[PDB]
Amino acid sequence: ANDFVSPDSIRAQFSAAMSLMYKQEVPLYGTLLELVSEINQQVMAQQPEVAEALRWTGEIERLDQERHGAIRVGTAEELATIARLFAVMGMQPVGYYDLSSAGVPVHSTAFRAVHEQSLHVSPFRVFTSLLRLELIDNPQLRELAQSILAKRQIFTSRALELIAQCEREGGLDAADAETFVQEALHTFRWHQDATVTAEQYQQLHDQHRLIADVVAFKGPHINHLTPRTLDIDAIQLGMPAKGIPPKAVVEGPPTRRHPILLRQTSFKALQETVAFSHTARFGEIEQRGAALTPKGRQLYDKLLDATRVALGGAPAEANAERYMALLQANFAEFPDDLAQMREQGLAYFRYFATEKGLAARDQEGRPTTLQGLIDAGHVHFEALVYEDFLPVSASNANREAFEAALGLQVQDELALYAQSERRSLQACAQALNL
Ligand code: NI
Repeated sequence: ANDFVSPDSIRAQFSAAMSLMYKQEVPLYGTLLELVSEINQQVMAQQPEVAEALRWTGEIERLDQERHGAIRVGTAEELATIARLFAVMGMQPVGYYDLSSAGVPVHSTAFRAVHEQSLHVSPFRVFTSLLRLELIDNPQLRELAQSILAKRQIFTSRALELIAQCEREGGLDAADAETFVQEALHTFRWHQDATVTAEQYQQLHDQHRLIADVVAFKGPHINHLTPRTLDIDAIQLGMPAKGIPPKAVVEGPPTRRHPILLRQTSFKALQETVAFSHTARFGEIEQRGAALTPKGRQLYDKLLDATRVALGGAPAEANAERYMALLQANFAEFPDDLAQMREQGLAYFRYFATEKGLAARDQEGRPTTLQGLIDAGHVHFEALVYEDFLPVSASNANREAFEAALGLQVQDELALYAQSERRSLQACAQALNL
């Protein structure tokens, strides 16, 4: 057909280049990566069921490089153009996260690949927030922010050319893809020289730290780059030793044998200077578990809400031991047995033909049902890994405004997970001659 490289390959290259750039900017991220590699190796050696799970699903091959980035943009035009940038790399907008409820003036989506085979090549995602200026109730401050943002140009001209070329021609060859990665990366580099005076920076920063982080800098620098660990409890035990003491409160469900959604915590990664005069860069670590169905999401939200009620306040470091204890107690009601998670329809799964099943594929007399094939060892299942982010604690005007700015509708992650599960069952049926 042509000599264009796969968008998935460009995404893997971009993720790797972002990681190297960020490590140069933020040395403690490199320290974290060394700790993640050690923890993940220990889990695989000590927990054969985890090793097997990751082999069945192919995640063992993607795990070591698996990351997400987080960025913030300031204008609708920036969001729409960044969607085009990410589309070069096979990344589509999935989900919608509105923090206007929680008092933070942003709403967001995550750009990611959508199909398990693409995700296998690279599961890189970029959580992308758009600052909302209407929620600023000091008119002169809103005007200042709008004027500063209006005239900045966060994309290099060469990046924009290669985005347009990709769209018109249907892809990029290896040399143009390499140029694209380098040009795109410039958008996300740290720049110490602010675009505002110290006075302006002060007024923006007291309105909300996030407003200054967006408006005062030349572009959308990396807010964090998060590697994936197989055991966030283990990494937390190793992180004080390395000078990145994390928040004791871990976001997400408590420890489980069969994790759900994700768990995450944060740490201070670097004190930076801003020139017109200091600002912190924070890091993050995450552990990714099973994607939940609508039913599972409803149960999750209910138990998390009950934990917060029992806490009597806001989860903070001062109450961390008590919070974590209440979280475990309340989440006892979420089944922690994979068979029940499947039978009760709480999580999405992938199904695989086993060696035993394949060897029996020409037999009559085999079990006539999916459960019967599982029971006889012909089909094996594992949870489908969650690719998205924790929901905002909980009509459509905000999502509609976001989608108008984005230039398309966000994809429904639950529909995408259902499709992954279905494709696995179809592939298993073909492999087993059913
Ligand atoms: Ni994050």
